[PDB]
Amino acid sequence: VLLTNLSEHMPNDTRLQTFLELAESVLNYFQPFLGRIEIMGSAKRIERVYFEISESSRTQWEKPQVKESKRQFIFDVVNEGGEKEKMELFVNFCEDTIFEMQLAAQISESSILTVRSALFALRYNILTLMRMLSLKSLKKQMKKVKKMTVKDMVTAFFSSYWSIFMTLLHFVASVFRGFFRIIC
Amino acid sequence: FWKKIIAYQQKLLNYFARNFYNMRMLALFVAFAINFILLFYKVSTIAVHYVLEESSGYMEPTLRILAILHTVISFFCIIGYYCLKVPLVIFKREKEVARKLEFDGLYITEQPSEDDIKGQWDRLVINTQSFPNNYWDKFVKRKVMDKYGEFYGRDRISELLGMDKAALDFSDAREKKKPKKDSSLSAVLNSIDVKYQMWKLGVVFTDNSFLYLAWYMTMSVLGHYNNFFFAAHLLDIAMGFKTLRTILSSVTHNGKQLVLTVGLLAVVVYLYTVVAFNFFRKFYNKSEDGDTPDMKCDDMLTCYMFHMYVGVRAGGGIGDEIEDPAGDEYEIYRIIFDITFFFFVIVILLAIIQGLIIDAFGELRDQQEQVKEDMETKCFICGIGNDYFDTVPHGFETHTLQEHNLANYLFFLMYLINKDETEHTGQESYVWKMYQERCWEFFPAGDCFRKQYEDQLN
Amino acid sequence: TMSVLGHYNNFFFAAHLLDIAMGFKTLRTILSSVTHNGKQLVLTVGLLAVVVYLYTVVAFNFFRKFYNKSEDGDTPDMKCDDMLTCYMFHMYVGVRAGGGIGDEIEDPAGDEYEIYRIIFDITFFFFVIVILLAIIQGLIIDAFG
Amino acid sequence: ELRDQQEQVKEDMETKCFICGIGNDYFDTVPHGFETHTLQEHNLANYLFFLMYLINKDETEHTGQESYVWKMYQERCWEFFPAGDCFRKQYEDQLN
Ligand SMILES: Nc1ncnc2c1ncn2[C@@H]1O[C@H](COP(=O)(O)OP(=O)(O)OP(=O)(O)O)[C@@H](O)[C@H]1O
Ligand SMILES: Nc1ncnc2c1ncn2[C@@H]1O[C@H](COP(=O)(O)OP(=O)(O)OP(=O)(O)O)[C@@H](O)[C@H]1O
Ligand SMILES: [Zn+2]
Ligand SMILES: [Zn+2]
Repeated sequence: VLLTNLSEHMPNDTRLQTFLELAESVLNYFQPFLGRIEIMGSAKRIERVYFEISESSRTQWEKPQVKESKRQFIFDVVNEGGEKEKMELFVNFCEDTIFEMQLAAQISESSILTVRSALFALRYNILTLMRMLSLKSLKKQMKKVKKMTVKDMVTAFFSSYWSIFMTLLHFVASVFRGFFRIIC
Repeated sequence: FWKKIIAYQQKLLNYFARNFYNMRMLALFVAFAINFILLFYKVSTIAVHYVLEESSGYMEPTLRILAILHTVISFFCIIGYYCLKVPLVIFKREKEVARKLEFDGLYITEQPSEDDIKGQWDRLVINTQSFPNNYWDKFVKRKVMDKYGEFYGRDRISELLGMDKAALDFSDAREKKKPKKDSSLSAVLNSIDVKYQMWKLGVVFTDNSFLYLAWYMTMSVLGHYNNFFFAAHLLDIAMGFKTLRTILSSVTHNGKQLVLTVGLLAVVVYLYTVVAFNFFRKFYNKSEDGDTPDMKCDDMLTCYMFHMYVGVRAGGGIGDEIEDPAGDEYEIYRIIFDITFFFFVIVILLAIIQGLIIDAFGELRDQQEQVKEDMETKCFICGIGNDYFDTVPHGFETHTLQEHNLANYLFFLMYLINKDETEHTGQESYVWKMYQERCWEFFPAGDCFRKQYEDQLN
Repeated sequence: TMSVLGHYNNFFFAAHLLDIAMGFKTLRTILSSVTHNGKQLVLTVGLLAVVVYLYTVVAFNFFRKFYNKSEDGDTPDMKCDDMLTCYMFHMYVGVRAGGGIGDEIEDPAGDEYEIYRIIFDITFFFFVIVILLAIIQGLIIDAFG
Repeated sequence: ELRDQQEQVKEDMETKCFICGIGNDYFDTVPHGFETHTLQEHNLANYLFFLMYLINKDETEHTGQESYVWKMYQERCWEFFPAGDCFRKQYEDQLN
């Protein structure tokens, strides 16, 4: 807190910056717990105040229902709100939120299989499509390509994508059968 | 030999990729022609014989030729997709995996959630020697090696990333010289990376558009067995014409709200059916003959189906379709029943659907207006308002078309990527390093040349 | 030309009442709601025809027995034995019907396809009678806005 | 009307700070200035945490600033909330 105050009140000090690099680890550790607000102080001047935020307070504030309460309060104050009572309504909301977060803290006590089946179907069906290259069955294709035919080229080109589409059909069928077995 | 086979294969790939969209519209035109011919299709007579009835008699060869042509065009559209859109999908996936490896440690620091099929499937591509096949950054493995090798372990990082460091060291050191002959067919076959092709095929199969095109081809094939299976291809008009996109968006903008409204309608109708089944059973005789009464509310399921099917579709509610309540001890109760059913179901809920569609229209129009207003009033890059630049005549447009053009920023990224790293100047090297570390501070935010040199320029 | 033809047939003078739109600019702003999204309205009608054609395909392939429109048992007037006749029946009668095609076709009780035909009628009512006419409603109101 | 109310809430929260009420452009003169201001300097969550800390802290252990804010809070005087002013606006020339 001391170093943060010094750095933020002397922003152009090279020596202070070097001290900040020397103290980076401690500042990084205490960054979540360090609070920072601005108030109009007794000297008719805007003063920046540093305080401590607790881990329990942070967790209870990040609880989803507290976030819903915050959103509802913001909606209300923006729509049916006047600037006279904005800071009064905000303080009331803060008090209620503090009480409910303390209550939550004190009451606090100290698809996977479908995805796996789909992945298995992918693995198996792709392995079937690749066994033709794995088996080294290219002797047959080599025998057809002893002599060039543009018709042979076109036939092989279309056959490759046709085999890919058939493999996709098998994959879809496998996924459907697996999903039926799961839901059964 | 091979240098010409591969060349002609590439020529065919390029042709199909170029004509993917033309073949995409041709498939819709042929589908419309087939479905127009199918309007002259008659039942002929104990098996019923579906017969194409026409005076000319030539529409049957026309139908078979059109069906065969539609199947061929569907296959060619699948090929065109594989030639044109699949590379973009693979590039995006490879980029995302690389970024999550480098800046997130998706397979070093923390592991996938086992609920992300994409995350689990992307585990395979890491070990492949053909990684960034499409993504430009070929040094992602080296970047991850430098970032996490000294802390998480050099050997296990190398094993995860599929790098042979010992072989690399031997190659850098003294090594024998070995030729490489690409003409060998065994070499051609063993060159391909099986595991990377497996991962790519998995990504393609999980791609939604490829699945839709496969469904299109399957329906086209089934159309030969039954010609009325060609009617499913008329559902392609929504994707074919973006003019139907904006009409259907009104329905799909609040589709969840519409589904919930239908569910609420079913719940309200179920409550009304409960009330009728408990108190107004005598009034649900639907048979006019006195011999056999057809009671529609003696069973809960039958009464609920009667309500949902007949009363909701009825203009005045269930009271339009159930008996008259005059001269009964529950006359006032049943009048309240019918009036409330008409008001809540026929009027209010259908009004909710009306309002949802109209509000979707209005919201989409407001979003378009907001986009136009933002682009007309503030610069995309710096974010400064139009008035400051407009102090000089045409200043905003000069700034947004010469100084801070997003097209110019895209062209700079292309030029910097396609330029050799050794040839980079000082500014280019600075921007390149920040881009490689994903630091977007070089983008001018809140400042510009005119604002920095305001007094010197003027 | 219409004024000249009116002498030969006096009812040709009724086409001149179409001139009120241009004569009164107050009707300009009412008709602009229709004409602001005229292309969208035409596309909505085309989509309605496509959806009704799909429903007619389904009925022609599975629900032909229910389209007898003649009350006399002597001669059945089958409205879906032909694809064109079934499509015209749908577009003309079912769309104009308040509850859909189920208001005008036979009752499905006591049949093996009862649930399928109930789904057919309910979906027809929801998509055609409710949603699409709602799209036209929204187009006109959005043009006003 | 409900959609317009939600849009208005979003627009207000995106264009002006909740506490001081100063527009986003003034802070945005510095890159990311508005977001830095609304997430570090004038965070309503930070203001709530300060109230919790000041309530849970012993009154004897209060510092000068804490005692000042505590007295104003007990008298329900919200003048300490910065309205129309901030650290950056007060020290505009000194900071930059
Ligand atoms: N960084 C920017 N780059 C380009 N235009 C910008 C930028 N910032 C704001 N604009 C504004 O965006 C508008 C240009 O729109 P845009 O280039 O997206 O397409 P368009 O004008 O709708 O037409 P087209 O598709 O033919 O290019 C102009 O009004 C321009 O002032
Ligand atoms: N005093 C303030 N404190 C916090 N945010 C503020 C303040 N003034 C304006 N904002 C703006 O409000 C937005 C933050 O919204 P908010 O914290 O209410 O929740 P959110 O972003 O909708 O999401 P979440 O519920 O996850 O926190 C930012 O755009 C921020 O600039
Ligand atoms: Zn700019
Ligand atoms: Zn503020």
